[PDB]
Amino acid sequence: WIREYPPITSDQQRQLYKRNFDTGLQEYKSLQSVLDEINKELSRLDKELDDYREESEEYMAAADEYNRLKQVKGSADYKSKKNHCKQLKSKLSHIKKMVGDYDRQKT
Repeated sequence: WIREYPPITSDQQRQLYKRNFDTGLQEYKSLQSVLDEINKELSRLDKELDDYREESEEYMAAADEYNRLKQVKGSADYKSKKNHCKQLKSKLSHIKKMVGDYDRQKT
């Protein structure tokens, strides 16, 4: 993304990069939150499974729900969000680097 966000040469450009970095960080946190919540839900169900008797109707219900979330985690939509997350982290890291390079160069 050195092409979309090249080395900065003006203060207005710096401000645009900051505004876009902020929007991207909001996007990143949103995606990350979905992945974190899926894992939190799996952990709650893991506790339920570890507690309920294996032969109970309750264990069967928890197992069904747990397996649905594991199906989501192994799904393409989940894989895509995780990938979008990584690419956004990369893009943001780059924008931050450009802003830092500029601020040092204007010192």
